[PDB]
Amino acid sequence: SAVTSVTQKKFLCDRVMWRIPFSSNFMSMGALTDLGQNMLYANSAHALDM
Amino acid sequence: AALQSQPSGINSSDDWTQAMQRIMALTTRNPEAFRQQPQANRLSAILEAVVPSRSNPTHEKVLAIVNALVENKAIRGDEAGLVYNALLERVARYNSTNVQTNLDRMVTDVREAV
Repeated sequence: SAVTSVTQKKFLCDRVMWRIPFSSNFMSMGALTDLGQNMLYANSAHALDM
Repeated sequence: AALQSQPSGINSSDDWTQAMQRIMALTTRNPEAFRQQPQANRLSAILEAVVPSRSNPTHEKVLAIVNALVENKAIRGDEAGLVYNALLERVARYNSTNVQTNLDRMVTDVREAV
């Protein structure tokens, strides 16, 4: 006698901040990243908008 | 690096030595070609030939280090303009009498390290 149904799906994530690394392949492999060494020879300034 | 930081003529009083020859009229391009110019080309080849007003050889001599670093493969060829900046703000923001002296030790040392 089961009724018509719809599905809800979620997730939770607790105690963990979301992370986006500043790497070209999105994975660490040295603390100083590959794109942190593109303004480490002569300073360049930019605005960041998120 | 003198084909990239020295001119071919006068526009800042560079090449003063060969502009003094002009006003002595003994040039090998004929001295009778200098008496046949406007009054504006002989009034700037005699004012830049009595009083020198030389440029700084820093542009030349930091371009002779970074043009001898890309013939070693020490840095990429895309970093030959980005380390030009970095040695014109490392020798310029910490400039002294002795920094200038030791800039000219990389004109012959680094040149022959190639």
